[PDB]
Amino acid sequence: PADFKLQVIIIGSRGVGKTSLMERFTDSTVGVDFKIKTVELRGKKIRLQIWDTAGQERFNSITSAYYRSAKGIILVYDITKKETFDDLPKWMKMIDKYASEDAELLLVGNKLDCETDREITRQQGEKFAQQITGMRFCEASAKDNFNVDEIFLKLVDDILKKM
Ligand SMILES: Nc1nc2c(ncn2[C@@H]2O[C@H](COP(=O)(O)OP(=O)(O)O)[C@@H](O)[C@H]2O)c(=O)[nH]1
Ligand SMILES: [Ca+2]
Ligand SMILES: [Mg+2]
Repeated sequence: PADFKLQVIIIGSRGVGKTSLMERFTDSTVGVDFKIKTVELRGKKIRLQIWDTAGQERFNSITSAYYRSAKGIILVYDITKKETFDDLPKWMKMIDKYASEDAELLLVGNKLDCETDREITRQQGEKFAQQITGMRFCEASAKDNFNVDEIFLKLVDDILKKM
């Protein structure tokens, strides 16, 4: 049996790869889906519930409920679509309103495989995360399976440390 059950949520604007990231890592209720994954991490069995939320603003009200329960939040943008990076303050406002104060946060620049179409630099993503105390950052590619395990596993590691 599992040592821990944890909920994490994936948020961000539409088309950034939130569903692709969740499905690459793993395999009705309005505005949300979820996958369950049992991970082994530092000898601990963790039953992970990953909520995948709607991206459009009209769904903020529904999805807000799932923020409070989240022990970790993955906020995703698309490195090739600058407006998904420009939306991040809106997502940070959603976090301030609804997340737990103790929620762990991770910023992800997804679509690293599309490096030639890059609109946002790595420094931009790093500097954004750095402004938010405790927020981790990395770039990933759901398509190329780069940093996919790592965004979930690192976030889980951060969560477990702080309990
Ligand atoms: N090239 C590339 N395309 C991606 C990546 N991740 C997602 N996509 C594509 O982006 C589009 C939207 O992704 P989706 O998972 O539905 O985004 P969501 O709205 O955030 O759930 C789809 O065409 C995906 O195949 C990636 O890492 N690289
Ligand atoms: Ca990996
Ligand atoms: Mg989706």
